[PDB]
Amino acid sequence: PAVRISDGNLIIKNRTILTGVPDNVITTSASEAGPVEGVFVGAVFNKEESKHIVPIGTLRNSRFMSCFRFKLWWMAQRMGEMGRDIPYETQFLLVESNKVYTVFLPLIEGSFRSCLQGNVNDEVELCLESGDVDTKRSSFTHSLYIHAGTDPFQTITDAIRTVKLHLNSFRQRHEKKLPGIVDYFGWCTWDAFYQEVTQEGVEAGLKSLAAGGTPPKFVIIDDGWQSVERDSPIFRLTGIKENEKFKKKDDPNVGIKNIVKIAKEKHGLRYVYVWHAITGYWGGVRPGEEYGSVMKYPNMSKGVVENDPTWKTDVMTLQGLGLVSPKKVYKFYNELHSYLADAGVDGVKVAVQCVLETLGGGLGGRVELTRQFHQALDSSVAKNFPDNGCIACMSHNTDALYCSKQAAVIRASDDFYPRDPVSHTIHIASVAYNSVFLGEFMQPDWDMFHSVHPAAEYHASARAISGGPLYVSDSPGKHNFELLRKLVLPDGSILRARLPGRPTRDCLFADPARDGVSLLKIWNMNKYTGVLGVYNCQGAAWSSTERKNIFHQTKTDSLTGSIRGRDVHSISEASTDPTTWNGDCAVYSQSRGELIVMPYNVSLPVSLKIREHEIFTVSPISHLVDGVSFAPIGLVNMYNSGGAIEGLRYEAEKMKVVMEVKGCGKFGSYSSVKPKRCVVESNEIAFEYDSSSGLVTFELDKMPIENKRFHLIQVEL
Ligand SMILES: OC[C@@H]1O[C@@H](O[C@H]2[C@H](O)[C@@H](O)[C@@H](O)[C@H](O)[C@H]2O)[C@H](O)[C@H](O)[C@@H]1O
Repeated sequence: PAVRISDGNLIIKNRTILTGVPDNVITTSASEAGPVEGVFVGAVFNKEESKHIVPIGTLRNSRFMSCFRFKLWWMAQRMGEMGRDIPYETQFLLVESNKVYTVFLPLIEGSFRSCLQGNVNDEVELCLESGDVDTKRSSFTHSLYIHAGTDPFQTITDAIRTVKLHLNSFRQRHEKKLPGIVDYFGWCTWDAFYQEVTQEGVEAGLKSLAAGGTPPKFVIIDDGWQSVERDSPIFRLTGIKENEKFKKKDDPNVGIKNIVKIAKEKHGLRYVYVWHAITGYWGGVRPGEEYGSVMKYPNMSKGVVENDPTWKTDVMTLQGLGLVSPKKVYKFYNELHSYLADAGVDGVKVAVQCVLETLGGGLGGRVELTRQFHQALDSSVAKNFPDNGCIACMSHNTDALYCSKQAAVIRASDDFYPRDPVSHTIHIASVAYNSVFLGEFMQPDWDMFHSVHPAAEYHASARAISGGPLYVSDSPGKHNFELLRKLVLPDGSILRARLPGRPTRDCLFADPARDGVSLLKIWNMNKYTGVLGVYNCQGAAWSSTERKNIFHQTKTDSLTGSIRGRDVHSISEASTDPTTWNGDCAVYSQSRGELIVMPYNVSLPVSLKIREHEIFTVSPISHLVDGVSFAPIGLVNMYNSGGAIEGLRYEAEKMKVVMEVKGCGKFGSYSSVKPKRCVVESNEIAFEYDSSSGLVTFELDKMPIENKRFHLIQVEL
């Protein structure tokens, strides 16, 4: 049977994960299609209610990782061993068995949303809420799904697919179209000007980054462009057009079209995005007949308030939101977005998403109001921004995730806070662990950062390995181009990795923000290399007592951990012959400038102090003949070097390697022997060769000529 409840125990492949499983908990593996390698779990109750806690069982001595909502809008990670350690508002839970990994996915069923939570007795409890007193229920069959496997990343994906086949309300990440912005460098106005952003400031920032040789090809005009008014009072949307700062200096009938033309035609941007809340603005839309806006006041749910008590006295909660009617929500988004699309705007960054869950009172609840708003947002986006131009922001609730049918980019953490020194380590931990779960739905966006900042290289390097959009919110003139050149090429393009950056197998269950012992290792893939980033992000975490992000004591400053080729979980998929491949890798340290050969399973020591990091490119070695091995590295002066290699063919019969490389700069490869000739576009070129390490090195001079996209490279051993 494989996943079953016998006696009062939940049993996974002959290991007891939970005990004391109460009588009223019903399971089922039946489906549409029809048996399933796991178990939908529900419960039946006496009373009809809008809220229910139900013990699923008792969890002891079984290491887990959780993503839990520390604010209404965002998730972060927590590890532990006992049920009591499971935070309120836990939305994804991963359990290990000392070999076997088990995922618990609390789900949406009908009008109800579920999350998990611990209590003092180590019970894992399932909290089912509708977010509206008028919407009540007593039986549930499908509120939690449990699935087990031996690869923890595959286990997660397989459970998500099964949940998709049941709900049909969302698509997996790999099934959605990414917007073009992910392939380019961008700039976001938010940290530069905040709400004081003007059209002259937008131009200033685009101009200054292009001047330094790293021209952005997209821009996010962030919060500050819209027309808003007060009734410290909350602002509400008064119209869908732009405010006075984005009307031309001259002719007020030309609006945001102006900064769009200037960005595109004058400054050579490809895309322009703008920001709006899902509700219009922070305080919604000013009440009116037009969009049916009526004042609503956020309802507090206990889990949220327990972890984020300041949400109780937040401005949106006390002063309320003008909530567009469901009957009119499509009209609202379509008229807003039609205006923008007609002005040359290519997408929207849509924020404040989770409020919807608090406004379902009298309206069907949190799941239904969320489905309705998202259905209409998705229609409006597909219509008006057909490049799928939507970035999800403040959207870490499951209500939204399990109805994510179209949108393909999601902010994966709380904001970048240039001025809060506690935030930087936490940001990196959060973004990695959250991406384990959010990445199954959308491509994670690791947020803007600043190029001139003490933690600049820490953020930048992590963004390079994220697989996400790469953008800064530098103020005009406050740039570090030596840093930016490691991320962005002269035409604005980046070296994006294929997957969401994620923690390695050996970090999934060791909390690198809290355990004072481990470095965080993050992996990702390119076509022909993996990449691995190592971070000491110790010293700071969300506190369960203070309920906010704080510094905490750690015994050392410096920590030692180890790196292995197989830390890059999917590294086989970079090898040109994964059946013959013996598992050995060329490991290039970006910072130290060192190439080392690492045999399958051999560990390499890495030492890092807090806020330090190191990036390694990891290339499977190909064995052409005895004594002639090779592995491509890529653009060695960029963080994700391996991201440059577009094609790779080994012709062992002619002792030759053929590569298609994009970009320009110093190219690097591993070779156990001195090449005979290195050729770039049918022309021999000079190279250097470190005989001791095998590092081959030459210059790719210009960006590819044309339109012709890749440099063709032949390395002749
Ligand atoms: O207006 C700025 C916009 O709001 C941001 O949300 C912030 C908010 O400003 C905070 O201070 C908290 O309320 C919340 O935790 C936090 O994520 C978006 O992430 C995004 O960068 C966007 O530009």
